[PDB]
Amino acid sequence: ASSFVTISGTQFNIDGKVGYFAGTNCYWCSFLTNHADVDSTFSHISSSGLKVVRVWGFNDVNTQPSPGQIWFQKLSATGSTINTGADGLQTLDYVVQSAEQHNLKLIIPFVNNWSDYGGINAYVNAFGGNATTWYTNTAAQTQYRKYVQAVVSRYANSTAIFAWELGNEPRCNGCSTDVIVQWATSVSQYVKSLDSNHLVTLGDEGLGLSTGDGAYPYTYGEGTDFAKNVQIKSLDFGTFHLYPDSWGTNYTWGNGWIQTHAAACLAAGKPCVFEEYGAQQNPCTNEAPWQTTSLTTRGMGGDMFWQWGDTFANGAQSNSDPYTVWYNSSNWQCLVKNHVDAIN
Ligand SMILES: *[C@@H]1O[C@H](CO)[C@@H](O)[C@H](O)[C@H]1NC(C)=O
Ligand SMILES: *[C@@H]1O[C@H](CO)[C@@H](O)[C@H](O)[C@H]1NC(C)=O
Ligand SMILES: *[C@@H]1O[C@H](CO)[C@@H](O)[C@H](O)[C@H]1NC(C)=O
Ligand SMILES: *[C@H]1O[C@H](CO)[C@@H](O)[C@H](O)[C@H]1NC(C)=O
Repeated sequence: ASSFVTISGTQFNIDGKVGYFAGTNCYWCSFLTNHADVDSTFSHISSSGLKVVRVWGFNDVNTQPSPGQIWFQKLSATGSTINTGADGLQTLDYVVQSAEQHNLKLIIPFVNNWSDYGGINAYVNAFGGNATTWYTNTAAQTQYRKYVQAVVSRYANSTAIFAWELGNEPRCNGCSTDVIVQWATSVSQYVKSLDSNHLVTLGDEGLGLSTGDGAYPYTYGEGTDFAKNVQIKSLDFGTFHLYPDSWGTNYTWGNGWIQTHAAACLAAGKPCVFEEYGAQQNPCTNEAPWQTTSLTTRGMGGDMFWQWGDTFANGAQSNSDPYTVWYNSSNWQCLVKNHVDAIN
């Protein structure tokens, strides 16, 4: 079957099947000029047994790139431009079309907290203020909401969308936690007014939760409160991320991070998705136990590692980083095939 993704009780329902899912992150899948390169990559993800892919819904600039290069939006105080041309949102159309053809679903965020592919910083350059006042800057929010309608209106009736996502890792450093609560309540109400067929989520890392061991990620210095955010009425499920080598914690601490978040999602009546994770050293040894903890914890509906790597018909390879898991490699055997086999 081919249907809209919904919630069934405490779990997800994907094409009529209720139960736990595995997926992957592929930010770079959105910025390909040859659609055959998107299609070969999605053929590999589908034959591996994965069901969901996370891809970027943004590409923000203050000055247009070299002719031929991709850009989705140009931010300016004298009038901004949304690009629906061949070198614009048509490359994101390639990804939604490929998902329909290979039986996959997509999670899509609308802006980045970080400055990669523009982010909040590109809005700051155009409209003034700073990274924490962005949430309440009138001109910046008016343009963000126009960008949300331009993306949602293309795909609101496609069965390939898993969920819309407000941003990639939203933070408000040192702020009251109410700034993000009020912003997210208003923006998620707006997305639901444009599309009643699909689910909606925040995209946060999961910071700020009092049931943990007190390490920095559990404290309240980045403007977020996990229990308060997951109880917002117009959000349908919780998200959280995990990077111990950047956070100053050890690898085994990740199991407790998964368990506390899963319980907070279930106390709010909803599932959680373990949406982005990686270890810089020995990934097969250190990430495999995390995968088993998520599969066997009540309140967890799925997980997606960072990140997929692949190669094309011309012999070139995709964008890569220290966390890349290359298709058909020894780390694909340990973290993709073996995990899919344990789910079914
Ligand atoms: C950003 O702007 C507001 C002032 O309008 C200020 O309260 C806050 O301290 C500033 N942030 C930084 C990092 O300086
Ligand atoms: C598309 O989905 C909307 C709900 O978001 C629905 O009201 C509308 O009828 C659908 N369009 C078609 C052509 O069926
Ligand atoms: C992947 O490996 C299988 C052998 O296990 C092979 O048949 C297939 O052609 C390979 N695909 C790629 C893209 O390397
Ligand atoms: C490290 O972290 C936890 C506390 O955060 C500690 O209880 C555990 O024994 C340690 N794990 C390893 C293997 O270092």
